[PDB]
Amino acid sequence: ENLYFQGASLTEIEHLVQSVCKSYRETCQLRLEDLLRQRSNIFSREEVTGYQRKSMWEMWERCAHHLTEAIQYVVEFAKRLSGFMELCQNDQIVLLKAGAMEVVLVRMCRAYNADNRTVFFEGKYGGMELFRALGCSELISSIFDFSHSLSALHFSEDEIALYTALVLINAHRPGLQEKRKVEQLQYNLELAFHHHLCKTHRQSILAKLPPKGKLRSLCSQHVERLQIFQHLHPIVVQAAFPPLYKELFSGG
Amino acid sequence: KILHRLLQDS
Ligand SMILES: NC(=O)N1CCc2cc(Cl)ccc21
Ligand code: NA
Repeated sequence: ENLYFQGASLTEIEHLVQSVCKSYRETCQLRLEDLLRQRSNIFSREEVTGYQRKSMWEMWERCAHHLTEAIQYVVEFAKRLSGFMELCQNDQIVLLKAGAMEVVLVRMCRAYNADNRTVFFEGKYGGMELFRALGCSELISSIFDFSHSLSALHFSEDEIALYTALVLINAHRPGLQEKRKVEQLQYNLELAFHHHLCKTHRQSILAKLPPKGKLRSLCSQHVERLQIFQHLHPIVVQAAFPPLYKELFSGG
Repeated sequence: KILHRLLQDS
């Protein structure tokens, strides 16, 4: 079904590095050059106050829409990833349901300015205080800390491409029917990532990558906070949250 | 419903 479902040669691994990097470059929601250029564009005290005065429901709605927009780009990244479209539909959905948010959390570090602890949001950079109306301070703080930690690694765009391919192609996700096929694709993407690091003298980052369970903890906290919000504003979720967001995080 | 549509949309 795909070359990468079996043992790949060095030259095939080299091709895989190029294919993954190309898939990522074509499916960025935000260009790195744009994010870096916009760093001087920061929300004023007045603008921050405006976001803080928004109702909890209006802020949750906006943030769910922005997350859904990011997730759509991750779905396109998946579709372009060597071997992904050759997996069965059940496995494609299992991997995206479990991994789409994890990939967005990783992609976020590009939009995060470690210099002043701000993130690009609705056209300007703002600190975590911009999100205070959500009423999930702990989760926002944890996501900022995560982006801060990833920012300290100074990832290149190619490293992000290969690392996020692996975040998505995880053979341990519960529910995978063709687990052996996913294990082999994961093995080849792992080789592609480690080969690129070896070639660029960046193998030192391997021991510095987030631990096993860190991305899972942030994803579980998101679902928990959404369930709290849903109990408070059930019709906001039913009437005004994006259908894709609900399919991923509230079981439809 | 959505994920199936996005995956099927070529
Ligand atoms: N850029 C963007 O859409 N972001 C950055 C930070 C952030 C937090 C939440 Cl809750 C939703 C979206 C976003
Ligand atoms: Na960053």
